[PDB]
Amino acid sequence: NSSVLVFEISSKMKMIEKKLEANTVHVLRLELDQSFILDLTKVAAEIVDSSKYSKEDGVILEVTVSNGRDSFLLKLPTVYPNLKLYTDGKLLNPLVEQDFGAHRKRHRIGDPHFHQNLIVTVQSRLNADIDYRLHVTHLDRAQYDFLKFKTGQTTKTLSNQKLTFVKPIGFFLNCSEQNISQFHVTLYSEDDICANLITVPANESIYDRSVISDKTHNRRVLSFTKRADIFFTETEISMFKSFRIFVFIAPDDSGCSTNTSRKSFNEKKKISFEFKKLENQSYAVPTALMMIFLTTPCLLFLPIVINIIKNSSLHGQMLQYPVAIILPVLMHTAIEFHKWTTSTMANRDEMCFHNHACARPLGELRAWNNIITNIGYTLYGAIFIVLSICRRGSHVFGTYECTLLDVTIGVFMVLQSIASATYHICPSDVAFQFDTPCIQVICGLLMVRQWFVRHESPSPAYTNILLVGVVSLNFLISAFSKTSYVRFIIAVIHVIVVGSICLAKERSLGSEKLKTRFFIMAFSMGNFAAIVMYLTLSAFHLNQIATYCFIINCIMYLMYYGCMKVLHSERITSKAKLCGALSLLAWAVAGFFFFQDDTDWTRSAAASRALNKPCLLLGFFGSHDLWHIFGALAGLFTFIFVSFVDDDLINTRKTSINIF
Amino acid sequence: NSSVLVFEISSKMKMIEKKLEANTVHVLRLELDQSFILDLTKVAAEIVDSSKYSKEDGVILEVTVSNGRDSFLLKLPTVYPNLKLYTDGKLLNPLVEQDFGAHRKRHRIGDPHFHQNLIVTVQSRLNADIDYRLHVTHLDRAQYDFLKFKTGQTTKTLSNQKLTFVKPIGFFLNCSEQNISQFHVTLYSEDDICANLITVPANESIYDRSVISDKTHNRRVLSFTKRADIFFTETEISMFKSFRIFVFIAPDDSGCSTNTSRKSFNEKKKISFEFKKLENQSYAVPTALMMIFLTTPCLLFLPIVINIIKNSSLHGQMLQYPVAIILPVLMHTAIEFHKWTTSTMANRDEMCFHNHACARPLGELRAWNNIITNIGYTLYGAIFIVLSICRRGSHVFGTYECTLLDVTIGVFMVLQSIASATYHICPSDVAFQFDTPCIQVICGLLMVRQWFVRHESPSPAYTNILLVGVVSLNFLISAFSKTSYVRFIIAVIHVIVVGSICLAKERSLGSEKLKTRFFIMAFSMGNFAAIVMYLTLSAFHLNQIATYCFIINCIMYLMYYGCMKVLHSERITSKAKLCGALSLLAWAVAGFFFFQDDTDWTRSAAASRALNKPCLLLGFFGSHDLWHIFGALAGLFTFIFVSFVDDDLINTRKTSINIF
RNA sequence: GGACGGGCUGGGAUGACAGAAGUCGCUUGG
RNA sequence: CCAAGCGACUUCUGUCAUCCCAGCCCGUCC
RNA sequence: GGACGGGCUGGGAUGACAGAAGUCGCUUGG
RNA sequence: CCAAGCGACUUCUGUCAUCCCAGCCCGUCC
Ligand SMILES: CCCCCCCC/C=C\CCCCCCCC(=O)O[C@@H](COC(=O)CCCCCCCCCCCCCCC)COP(=O)([O-])OCC[N+](C)(C)C
Ligand SMILES: CCCCCCCC/C=C\CCCCCCCC(=O)O[C@@H](COC(=O)CCCCCCCCCCCCCCC)COP(=O)([O-])OCC[N+](C)(C)C
Ligand SMILES: CC(C)CCC[C@@H](C)[C@H]1CC[C@H]2[C@@H]3CC=C4C[C@@H](O)CC[C@]4(C)[C@H]3CC[C@]12C
Ligand SMILES: CC(C)CCC[C@@H](C)[C@H]1CC[C@H]2[C@@H]3CC=C4C[C@@H](O)CC[C@]4(C)[C@H]3CC[C@]12C
Ligand SMILES: CC(C)CCC[C@@H](C)[C@H]1CC[C@H]2[C@@H]3CC=C4C[C@@H](O)CC[C@]4(C)[C@H]3CC[C@]12C
Ligand SMILES: CC(C)CCC[C@@H](C)[C@H]1CC[C@H]2[C@@H]3CC=C4C[C@@H](O)CC[C@]4(C)[C@H]3CC[C@]12C
Ligand SMILES: CC(C)CCC[C@@H](C)[C@H]1CC[C@H]2[C@@H]3CC=C4C[C@@H](O)CC[C@]4(C)[C@H]3CC[C@]12C
Ligand SMILES: CC(C)CCC[C@@H](C)[C@H]1CC[C@H]2[C@@H]3CC=C4C[C@@H](O)CC[C@]4(C)[C@H]3CC[C@]12C
Ligand SMILES: CC(C)CCC[C@@H](C)[C@H]1CC[C@H]2[C@@H]3CC=C4C[C@@H](O)CC[C@]4(C)[C@H]3CC[C@]12C
Ligand SMILES: CC(C)CCC[C@@H](C)[C@H]1CC[C@H]2[C@@H]3CC=C4C[C@@H](O)CC[C@]4(C)[C@H]3CC[C@]12C
Ligand SMILES: [Zn+2]
Ligand SMILES: [Zn+2]
Repeated sequence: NSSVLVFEISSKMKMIEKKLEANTVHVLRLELDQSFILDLTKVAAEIVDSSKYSKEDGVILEVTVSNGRDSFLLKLPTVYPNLKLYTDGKLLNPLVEQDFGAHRKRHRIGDPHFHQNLIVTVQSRLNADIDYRLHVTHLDRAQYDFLKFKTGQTTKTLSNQKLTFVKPIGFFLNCSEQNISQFHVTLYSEDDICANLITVPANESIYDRSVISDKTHNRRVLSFTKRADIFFTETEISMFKSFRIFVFIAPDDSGCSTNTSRKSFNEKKKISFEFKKLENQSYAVPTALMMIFLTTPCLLFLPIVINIIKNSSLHGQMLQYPVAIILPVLMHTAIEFHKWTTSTMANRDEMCFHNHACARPLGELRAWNNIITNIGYTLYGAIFIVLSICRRGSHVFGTYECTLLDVTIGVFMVLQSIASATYHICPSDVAFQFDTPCIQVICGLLMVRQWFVRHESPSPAYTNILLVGVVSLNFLISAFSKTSYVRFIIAVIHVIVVGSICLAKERSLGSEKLKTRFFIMAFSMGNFAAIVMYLTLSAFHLNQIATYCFIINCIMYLMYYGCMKVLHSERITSKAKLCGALSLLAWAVAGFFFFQDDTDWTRSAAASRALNKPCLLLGFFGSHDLWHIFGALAGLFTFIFVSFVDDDLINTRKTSINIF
Repeated sequence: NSSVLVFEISSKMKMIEKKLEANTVHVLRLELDQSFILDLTKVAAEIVDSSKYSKEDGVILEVTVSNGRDSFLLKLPTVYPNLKLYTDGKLLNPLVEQDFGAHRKRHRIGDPHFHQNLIVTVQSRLNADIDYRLHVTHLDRAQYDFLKFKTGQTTKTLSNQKLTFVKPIGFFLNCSEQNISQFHVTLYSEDDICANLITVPANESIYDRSVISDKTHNRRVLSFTKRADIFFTETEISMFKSFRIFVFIAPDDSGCSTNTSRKSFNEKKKISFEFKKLENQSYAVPTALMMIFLTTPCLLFLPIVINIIKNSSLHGQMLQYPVAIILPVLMHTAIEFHKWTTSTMANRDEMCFHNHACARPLGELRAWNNIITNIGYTLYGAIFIVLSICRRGSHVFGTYECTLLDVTIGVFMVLQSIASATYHICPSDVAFQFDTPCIQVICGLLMVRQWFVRHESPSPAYTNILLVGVVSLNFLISAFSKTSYVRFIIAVIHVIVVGSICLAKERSLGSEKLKTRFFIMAFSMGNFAAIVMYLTLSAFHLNQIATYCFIINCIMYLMYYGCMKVLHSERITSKAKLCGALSLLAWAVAGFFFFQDDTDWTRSAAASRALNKPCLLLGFFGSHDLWHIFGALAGLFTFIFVSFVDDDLINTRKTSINIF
């Protein structure tokens, strides 16, 4: 004997059953003629009677497959964290037309005939006979090499393709040949079977870590169940110019869920594909409409404060103004920008989670709408700062001025715009979320303003303590999000803070029946109702509780201040009533749009990727964009109301001003 | 013909030369008898006359190698960023004794004889004859499987092993068999050829990305030239219990340097190995000696301030004290801890850079000495805070009290301890270094104290502006470190700050000849000398310039204050003179030990790993640990001096106190 | 008579690593 | 017509590890 | 007479994908 | 003695792509 056995297999052979005698090697050869051009070939190996090898450790059977141009290795059994399968298969890069010689037309029978070989080798380390099974199946060039676009055709669609642990799928994309500068791919599935979407440059391998020391990350691995999205940017298309796309089913649903119990590692999944060619877009109409909508609100500032300004030691305040309050947002922005710029193109589709049903790209930014919709905060914060500085300028009549604290509120509105724009570059699970804590700070600052407005000029050191508390609460909620008692910690902290506020009110104002008793009663009832609401509903997500509580407390205290003004035989101007009504309406709308967020970092990446909320307006504005815009509007209206409410006391002597 | 040719090769054959005819496959078989147990086999393939294939793209020759237990693929030519080699080789996992049957003794000739096969397959997609070369070499079980320790033997050493792109090296480590709970490996090389150190669990592969979707990081890839260190912790040894270690030469020195011009991708490198078994250590003697040394300094506080305390609206100050100054350090610490805990064992040896010649481990911490040597800052900051609060307590005689600013100084000493301890968990190239900015803040706060001590009580809003400036400078230096004009930006900012300080002095004190003119002259000369020093020396590293400038300016201003006290016919107590002399000496020693840092993130990872500074004292304290300890001592002495210098004016009326 | 553990003793076939003798191929420049 | 690096086996000394095993003896359970 | 580009026309060998007919192996529970 | 999922080819309709090519003609450079 020779220990090496050579077998000639036909092209019609799809299933091969053979017995590997001890210490023997099987070589199987299939001749590939010209009909195998651009045919994606899959080879799978299975061990017959795997129960006889349960006491054996390591690889029991080795299979090598090669067609001359590409190759791979099959090692059985394959070990995954949950299970061990005695079957596995891989894909082979198809042969091209250049592999069969130069014209292939007019075979006048003159130069030699050239063929290609598919070679399969089977080996084992066991000193015993093993029965194995081989599956040799192909995908033709009608389904592989499917991405060919006609003139005027920018979208192609596939539908309902079976997929299994034994039947992977693959596509070839040639951007240079098809004149594609931007490409987007979407996958749709109605069942919840875990699968993987793989994208690689056409000159790279998905199986071989081609060099010992690579550390290059050009391979995309996106686990998905219902939806997956990949976006090829101009930079990536210029860098690589050609790509291969693969979809593989995962043997176990452990990277996609926690409990589905599918029961048989080989199931079928139906997937529909969407291939679209994109071009650079300047969203002129939606941006112009958004700016127009954000502009006419400011017609309330013009007739009063700007007209007053027209009719009309600083160094000891600049050096003592707290400038360290801007630091956390700036460090977070720097860290996020560094993480974004040092990441590769492939990693940006894996580490970031956008609502791709309402994401409009711009260059490398996946969701330009979620970034540009933050301009209202910047505009209103700049207006607040400039107005407060200009409106400065007396000490006997009227309510105490609040210039520095209004400047702080404007500064934090600008910081909110910056932080929310930074967050939407790449939303992920990080130590500091920083999507809406500046709104909490703004609400607290408004509460502080109305608290101290009738005793003195409010100071921005309350900003220091408030910011420390807000950042600590954000970090604590982020760190305990995976546990089951985070909401109880939130409730305990909430109760402590509310009790401290009520005690401070009781000490500052005194125990009069009408003023402090009803304040404490209403505040405690409202906060207890909120705590009951977010403890036993499961409809309130973790990232919304703090913002909702801060907004509710700010609104309640503002309403209390207005009621106290009315009850003390004072007059609220109809302009202030209009500003308050607009603030209430805007806050209600912003909260309604904020509730539709549905963000949860405790679930799997596939569960996150399965979000399918489409745009609401002009194919550009979603629920989150409207939340940004209406939150900015609500902040503006609240600022105008607090600036304008005490206008009836402008001539009243400071000694005769009621305190509450 | 059959297109498949089977060749029987002998064990003596080390070099095989053959011609691959067009559309033919070569199968080469070598029988492996029992003598091949634990023999590490290397197979390399070379294309003869590679100049004939310069117009061909993709893989020209495919080689598969397998011994039944392990396999790999060779695809030629291999493409690296700088060059294309038409030769490559890989390593094969050796066969074990279980692969040849059960006793192998007393062959009474009664059951079958079992052998193993080494199979090599050669294929090509070209329609032309190719000449190729095969190298089959082995490493015996005397060098592979070298890590076997006798009784009482904790260290083994290898020396001067040749290594090439064609002769990789490898070792097997069995922690369970050898009773190893902690393991450390060091590599020494005298030449600067780039190489790679690979560590993998014994059931994993270094070549195959075993599952489509892995994302597991258990493979260590450390590029090195002169030195490399890997540390196996108890957690890793428990998780995996067996490891394989490999060293490969890189074809191009592009991941190790920028300009060496070696000229021939195949050169030899001499490497010496060091294998040591470690046990958990409690460094009782060095820690006790350090604490004793840090304790007796505090005998200066006892006779005066504590004796005074023994002889002896707050809410309006707690709510206005700037608490946002603690935020940047706390967020940096949280981010670093999250990055540390979510990292795998293998990644911690790649992403972190310690001075391994002076790193003492404790659990998973690689350099426990660099962390525990920060306790002096914590102790002295707590002492400063407690002393300042207790010493409070009148308004007509003496210098204005500075309780809140001393509390701030103590708080920032504690923050410095926290930030420096956090930095030494994993020193890397990040957006915010945060190793010594709190020292800069402390120096600035001392300057502010001595600036405002004779006009009013210093306020901690100067802390806000100072911290914003320090953090901005740190980030700016970090972001422009790779350029060639960062020091010019530093010099421009330095000049601006010095000019602003001089102008503020001129405005505050007035243009008298003796006081302000010489102050401006000396300050400008000193800062210009410093700027000239760090602009044209290259001995001052980027991460030291800001700290050195802040320390120098603080010392200069303190000396100026003392000289002004002496010149104004005042008396400095001998105790204050002793405190000042000790502060100067401690600052000099701390600066001397700080200069020996030699940290530069602009160089390659191998250049960073080639640092070999050993411990100076007790095998535990290096230059950096002494820098920590003496910086804490210098801060303590400076604080005592500023607290005690104006003791001669305790009874002097505040109206008769000179201002300077 | 089973036994592989027992030192010892010597032989054997080697295998691979470090330090020392003359033969190929790939590189350039004049 | 020069000088390198690498590669292979003609063969010299430490070595480090394999097994084929040579014998009697101390030797306990068969 | 070279020419592969030219539609058309029909045949051929198919190959692979989606939707419809009865055959193996692996899973359990009673 | 039950019910699933998968796998293979007996064969039915859209299809999608390959080449073997069948002919004359419009046809320009040989
Ligand atoms: C570790 C984890 C984080 C922990 C913290 C987490 C929360 C961090 C948030 C906030 C922390 C800071 C809040 C204030 C602290 C108490 C101060 C106080 O009551 O006294 C002050 C009152 O001043 C006010 O009460 C002003 C309004 C406060 C707005 C902020 C609270 C928002 C409520 C959010 C709703 C619940 C939060 C949402 C929960 C999901 C001043 O006292 P005084 O005596 O009047 O002044 C003395 C001078 N005088 C007497 C002469 C006038
Ligand atoms: C964007 C990138 C970062 C940019 C910033 C980077 C640096 C950030 C660092 C620092 C920024 C902050 C420094 C102070 C700012 C000027 C204030 C001033 O002069 O006036 C104050 C003086 O008070 C002092 O001068 C106190 C001492 C200052 C200590 C800090 C400087 C350290 C020098 C570091 C050496 C160079 C740094 C190292 C370079 C490698 C007060 O003014 P006044 O008029 O007296 O008060 C009015 C009231 N009165 C008149 C009634 C009394
Ligand atoms: C200042 C107020 C109005 C908000 C700022 C809006 C302006 C400055 C923004 C909004 C939309 C933006 C544009 C959106 C799309 C394009 C097309 C592309 O070439 C990138 C830049 C460019 C040209 C942007 C330039 C800046 C832009 C015009
Ligand atoms: C502020 C109120 C009063 C007016 C509203 C401003 C609107 C109409 C303006 C302001 C800035 C403008 C943008 C400025 C520049 C660009 C880039 C150009 O390539 C396409 C149009 C586009 C994107 C404009 C769209 C319209 C735009 C958003
Ligand atoms: C959140 C902020 C902006 C809203 C402030 C709106 C102000 C103007 C509104 C909200 C609550 C209102 C009060 C609610 C209830 C009553 C009781 C009744 O006797 C009529 C007047 C009075 C006393 C209202 C006066 C106007 C009022 C104070
Ligand atoms: C003054 C604001 C900020 C505080 C209270 C916010 C109010 C307006 C918000 C917060 C909770 C919201 C509700 C939450 C749940 C539901 C059920 C579902 O059909 C969506 C809308 C609806 C009916 C929302 C309507 C608007 C809502 C009541
Ligand atoms: C408070 C002052 C004295 C500084 C604090 C020093 C003390 C608390 C530190 C310094 C050295 C430390 C020890 C160093 C080593 C060991 C051995 C091991 O089992 C881990 C914990 C343990 C036991 C540490 C416990 C804490 C420790 C004793
Ligand atoms: C503070 C001055 C006055 C005294 C110096 C304190 C020294 C001697 C003390 C303080 C805390 C002590 C440590 C406390 C606990 C442990 C853990 C134990 O498993 C080994 C000893 C060790 C590591 C001690 C070493 C000595 C130590 C560092
Ligand atoms: C950095 C801090 C802690 C050091 C302060 C040390 C003090 C005590 C020292 C440092 C510089 C010294 C001065 C340096 C020069 C002179 C000039 C001469 O006429 C003697 C006294 C006098 C005026 C010294 C007095 C003491 C002095 C002020
Ligand atoms: C008062 C302090 C903080 C400011 C000045 C620091 C002094 C003491 C430091 C900073 C620069 C240092 C010098 C820098 C360079 C050299 C050359 C070499 O042989 C090492 C030591 C030596 C000779 C150092 C001695 C100490 C040194 C002069
Ligand atoms: Zn947002
Ligand atoms: Zn340090």
